[PDB]
Amino acid sequence: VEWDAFSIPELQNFLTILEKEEQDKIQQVQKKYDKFRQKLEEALRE
Amino acid sequence: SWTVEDLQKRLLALDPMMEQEIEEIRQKYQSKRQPILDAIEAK
Repeated sequence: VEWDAFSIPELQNFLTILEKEEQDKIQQVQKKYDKFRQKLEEALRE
Repeated sequence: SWTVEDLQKRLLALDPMMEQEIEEIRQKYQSKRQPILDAIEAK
């Protein structure tokens, strides 16, 4: 991708898009660990 | 009794593992935004 072909506002928008994708990805991850944790906390509390 | 310790060890492993995945994610996404930042700065 030749990013220089895009205008400043287009490039800014791509950054906003990537920022939103990165947060979503981090959310997926926090959620995955939260489910591991609940199963663990159940076994422990027993 | 081994079990409770092992379970306990896994629980205490979660956040450190999770923070390490997240770090991997941020580096990945920084890598993806870097050539965009460069194009912005080179204009």
